[PDB]
This record gives sequence, C-alpha cells and structure tokens, in this order.
Amino acid sequence: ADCGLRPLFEKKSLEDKTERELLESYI
Amino acid sequence: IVEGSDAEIGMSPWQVMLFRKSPQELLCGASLISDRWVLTAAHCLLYPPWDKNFTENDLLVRIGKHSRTRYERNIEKISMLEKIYIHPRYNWRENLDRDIALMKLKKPVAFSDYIHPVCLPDRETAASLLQAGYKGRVTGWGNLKETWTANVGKGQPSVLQVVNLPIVERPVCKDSTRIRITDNMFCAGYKPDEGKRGDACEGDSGGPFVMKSPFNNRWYQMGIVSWGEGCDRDGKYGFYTHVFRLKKWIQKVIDQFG
Ligand SMILES: *C[C@@](*)(O)[C@H](CCCNC(N)=[NH2+])NC(=O)[C@@H]1CCCN1C(=O)[C@H](N)Cc1ccccc1
Repeated sequence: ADCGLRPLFEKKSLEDKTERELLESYI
Repeated sequence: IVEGSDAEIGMSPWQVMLFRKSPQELLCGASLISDRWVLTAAHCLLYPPWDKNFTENDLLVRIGKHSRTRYERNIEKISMLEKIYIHPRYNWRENLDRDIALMKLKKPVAFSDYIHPVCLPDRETAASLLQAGYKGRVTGWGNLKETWTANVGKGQPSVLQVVNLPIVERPVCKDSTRIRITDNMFCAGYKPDEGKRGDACEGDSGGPFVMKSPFNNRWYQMGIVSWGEGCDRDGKYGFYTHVFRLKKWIQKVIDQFG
C-alpha cells in the first residue's frame, strides 16, 4: 500500500538509467 | 539474464533470491509483495520430471542482495519459510500452465533502502499496460548464456542483471513454439528484425516482469519468468506467468487467515 515506490529512486525523486525507455514504449 | 546489464543499487528492491540449504545453491529469483509474502514460479520448488521437490525446510530466502556470491552484511536479510503454496492446477506434466507459488516468511521483514515490495496489478492497470509492443523489465542472477553447450564468456553474473523487453502479439508467441500456450501466459522480447537482443535464462524463473505506471509512477508485477527454448535465440521468446489472471488465487491464499 506503499508498494512499487523505490526509496533510492522514487522516494528520492530520482530516475533509473533506463526507465524512460519503458515510459517511451507506453505509447 | 542474456544480453542485459548490471542493475543499479536499490533498482529492484523486491528482488528475492531462492537459495538451497545444502548444497548451497542459487535456485531461482522471486519477489517481495509484502513483508511476509514472496512470489515465485512453482517449477522452482516442484518439477517431478527432473526429481525436483523442495520443502520449506530445504530453503533459505535472501532479500536485499546485489552481489550474487557475496554476503552483504547489513543490507541483506536471510529468512526462513513457514509455508509453501503451489497453485493446485500448475501443469508440470505438459506446458507449465500456472507456474506460480507463494512463500510466506517465518516472521515479517522490515523495508529499507534495499527491501521494498512491488505492487500486484489491478484490472485497470493490467489492461492499460498489457499491450503488445509495451516494454517490461526483467532482473535475475541466472545464466548469461546457454550453458548446457560449449560456449565462450562467463556463465553467471557477479551482480544483479537487468533486461527491458517488449510484450509480443500472442499469435507471434503462438507460432514461435510447438509448446501449447494458454491464457495464463505471455511471451516477450525482440523480433529478429528489431536489431535489439535480450532474454531471461536458466536460473531466472520466479523473477519478476515489472512495469512502471505512467499514472502513478509505481512499479507493478505483470509476469513471473517461466520457461523458454534455449536463451536469446532468433525467432523464439521467453514465457512469463500471467500474474493478473492468477490474482484470484493469489489473494485467496494471502487473505485466508488473519
Ligand atoms: C526455471 C527456470 O529458471 C527456467 C527459465 C527459462 C526461461 N527461458 C527463457 N529463454 N526466457 N525454466 C525452465 O528451464 C523450464 C522448467 C523445465 C523446462 N523449462 C524450460 O524452459 C524448457 N526449456 C522448455 C519447456 C519444457 C516443458 C514445459 C515448459 C517448457
């Protein structure tokens, strides 16, 4: 209920080195 | 993981390592969906055609690992299992239909920078995202190559491996194998004319196939690495357990007892 939010990344308002790729495929 | 890349630290906080008490061996991946529940593939625990039948007893569970080989002192947590729940209708006899199992830890775990559960998708979320050509992500500590044959290069990663793969049109999937496919399954990866490669491999089962929501910037577990023919072969694709089709049983076992 806090699931899927990453501390070192989303918790940090940071991004992983290749998540855009994914975001870019979602039409 | 074939043709992937070293995962970033804390990049996949739900990644779990199924581990054998003795001989000490990495068996499968798995994922954290609560501080008491772990999700994996059934063939990880029970596969009779190969003499496989592990009981709660035979294993360990490691949460927070990065390094494959090395014990990460105040990061990782080694937990023991209370129970193992395998889908009553997992078909080990033919096509690995419903390749799912749940493991509830002896005592809960505490979330930290490296230990954090992943969401299970809802009706809305499954449907919105489980579209062909939409890319998901896979993580593991499995084989970097087809190891049952003579090959060059190392066969296993030192750290967590990650690959991002597109979902494929069932028909494509369907026609790619003589193996009977079903609604509980989905195949993913690149096409021979895409120029990109990648796939999961032996040792990768139980690992998650995750997706990020453009809607809530949250990661969801859409698949469980299941089966495949060789690894990263042209005109072939990896197969993943369809988590959304299985939630019903999922939730049923998870909420039984208070
Ligand atoms: C459990 C595993 O780690 C592994 C994952 C393989 C995924 N492969 C690719 N390229 N993405 N699974 C297996 O090895 C399973 C279990 C038993 C046989 N098997 C296979 O994948 C076979 N290669 C094919 C097969 C045989 C019977 C039923 C289903 C598939």
